[PDB]
Amino acid sequence: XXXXXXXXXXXXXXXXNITDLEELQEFQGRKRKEFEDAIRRNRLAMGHWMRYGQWELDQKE
Amino acid sequence: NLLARQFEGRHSTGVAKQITKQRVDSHQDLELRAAVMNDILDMIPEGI
Amino acid sequence: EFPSICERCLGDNSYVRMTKEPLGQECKICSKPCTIFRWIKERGQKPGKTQICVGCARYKNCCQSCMLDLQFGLPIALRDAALKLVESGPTNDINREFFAQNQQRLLSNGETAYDSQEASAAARNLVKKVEKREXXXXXXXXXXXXXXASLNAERADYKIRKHFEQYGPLKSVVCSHRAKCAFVNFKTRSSAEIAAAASPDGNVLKVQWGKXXXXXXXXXXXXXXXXXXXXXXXXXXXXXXXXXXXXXXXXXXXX
Amino acid sequence: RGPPSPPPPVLHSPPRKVSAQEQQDWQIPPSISNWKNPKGYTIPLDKR
Amino acid sequence: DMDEDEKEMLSEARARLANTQGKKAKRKDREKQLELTRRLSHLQKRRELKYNASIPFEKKPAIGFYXXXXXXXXXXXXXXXX
RNA sequence: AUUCUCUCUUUGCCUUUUGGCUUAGAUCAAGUGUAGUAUCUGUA
RNA sequence: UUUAUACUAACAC
RNA sequence: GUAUGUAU
Ligand SMILES: [Zn+2]
Repeated sequence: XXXXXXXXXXXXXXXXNITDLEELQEFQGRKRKEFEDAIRRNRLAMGHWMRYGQWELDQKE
Repeated sequence: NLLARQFEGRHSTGVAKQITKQRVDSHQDLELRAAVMNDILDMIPEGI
Repeated sequence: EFPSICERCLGDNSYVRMTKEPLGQECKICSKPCTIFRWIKERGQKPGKTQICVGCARYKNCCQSCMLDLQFGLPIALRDAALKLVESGPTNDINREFFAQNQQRLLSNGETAYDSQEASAAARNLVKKVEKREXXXXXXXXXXXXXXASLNAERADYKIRKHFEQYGPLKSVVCSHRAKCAFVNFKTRSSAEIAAAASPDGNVLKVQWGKXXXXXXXXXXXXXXXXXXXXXXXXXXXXXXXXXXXXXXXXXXXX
Repeated sequence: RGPPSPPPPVLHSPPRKVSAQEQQDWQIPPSISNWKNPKGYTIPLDKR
Repeated sequence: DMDEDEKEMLSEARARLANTQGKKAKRKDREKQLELTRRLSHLQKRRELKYNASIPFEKKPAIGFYXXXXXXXXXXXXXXXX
């Protein structure tokens, strides 16, 4: 019962929008805060950078 | 000195911490773990 | 190294005594330490004072006190909205610090001037842009209500004030654009009676004798009066509006 | 602080050829501790 | 008792191995769960009752080599996207 | 003959391993009992 | 009414 | 139940 003491933990852990024009800008604003913070945490870290642009084109351009 | 603090506030985060005994063991390492971050960068060839 | 300062504030005199003070107020826009320049204009006038740092009044281009643009003489906000030349837009507490610092970063390194030919071309263009844009049954039913001082002006406010005030002493005037009506109340009835007959069928009118949910009901009454004016000049919505027009008169008569 | 003065041309010497054996000879096996193995990340006893 | 106590430790061990999050992970996710749950009640109040301002830091493209027509089409597209 | 998608076989690529540093940084599972509240289980 | 868990604990020996 | 922050 050695390999079964590990696999039994995984299966136990395994089992365990938007309206208006105004309310979207709130949603859109908070995601900007999110992104800007992750830049301050890491000056360089291009994953956070690249993402941030992609996200803005789809919304605005 | 205290008045200038009271009509300005404290300057930008930095200035200089000036070691002391409490933070010598820490700051020793920090340098070693950035002089291996040097020597590797240069030991690794031009595209690996 | 005297300041920007226009000709307009320095004043009537040729000779002018004025005092610098190397670190007074940090600039309003810029939000950084600068020099205050004080002077008097006239005999018993309260003395002037520069409100901006030169770094800014370079970029913005105005009298470091008056803030009236040097070329024209109109305010700086008024200028940026209408002419839309440099197209600046922070208007915040903190962003306006950096934005305006960023333009001081721009102009100091590469001297990008304020071109006055292209500026004047914007004005003469804006000038031309302005010009291109630019009864018996009543009086009987009216007299029946008069026997049993306010005129309903059916079918702008300043002109409604101008044309009615010249026909008597006014008590008060109203308007609603969505309503598309204005209740002109006179001080006397002799004036309101006279103004009724004078302003009947006149341009600038149906001049009678007066009597979320509120927004949608008034906006519905706007579409009703719009089709009512359009039809008289010349179908289901017209019939549905007629049913709503009949329902309002029944509520008015009953109440 | 503001953004720096835009960078210059890099003008490197031409990149040397690498080969697939060289890029395998710099293979770095992730090391694992006797002591400091925080979080979870279970590892079998035949990899120790 | 002895059979029962063996089965207890065998279940406690399955909890230890399973989760490594720590105090800070559990308390940080509850803060998300509270904030998210708070909105869903707050947004329903809005329906019941019923950085953006000026860009963070501009950094202009580069220089006029070619570009005015490109900008003309871009302005009207944002209104359509709304 | 080319391009795109789906399926199978063989092979490649990783995220640093969950931020770092100290005397393994440091010590060792006798608690029980009552009262109240909340959740779950059974009784043509 | 019984059993378990946690919260009551800003308890008590 | 404070040290320490979140909302009006
Ligand atoms: Zn200034």
